[PDB]
Amino acid sequence: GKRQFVNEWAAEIPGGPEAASAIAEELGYDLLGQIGSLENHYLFKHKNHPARSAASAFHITKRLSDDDRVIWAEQQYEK
Ligand code: NA
Ligand code: NA
Ligand code: NA
Repeated sequence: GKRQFVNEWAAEIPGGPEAASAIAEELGYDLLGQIGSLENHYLFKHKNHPARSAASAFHITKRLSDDDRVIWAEQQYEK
């Protein structure tokens, strides 16, 4: 069938793991850890957005991507 989005975001943060934790705190996420195919790819879990929704939360992605420490960000679909 079709998949819903989860309240988790992947992001590329070249500044590294300390920056990842600082970004999470500032923008309202828990850091989940490292993912992806590159070293400085991190997964975040938003502290307030619903765990599961059909909504594509483009506005949260834009806030994350708009931080200059974050060069790329992507809301994740559920598995
Ligand atoms: Na929901
Ligand atoms: Na950015
Ligand atoms: Na994106």
